[PDB]
Amino acid sequence: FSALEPLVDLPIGINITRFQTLLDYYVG
Amino acid sequence: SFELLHAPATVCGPKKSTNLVKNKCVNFNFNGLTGTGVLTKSNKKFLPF
Repeated sequence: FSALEPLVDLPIGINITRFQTLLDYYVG
Repeated sequence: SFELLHAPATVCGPKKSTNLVKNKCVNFNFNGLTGTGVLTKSNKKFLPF
């Protein structure tokens, strides 16, 4: 068990509905 | 030309202070949280966040 401490909060307003990386890469 | 879109008023402006006190009954504002009570120093270990 290791919890994840906050690291930012970018107050933007974009609507995200996709995503991708930019190069091991487990994703859930 | 100002404006108030969906997201916040970010730009916004300056909020001020006053003084601590401590050991006396005091009305209360602390960055948003308001209250009323004696505010002595503590012994807790809040995480830096």
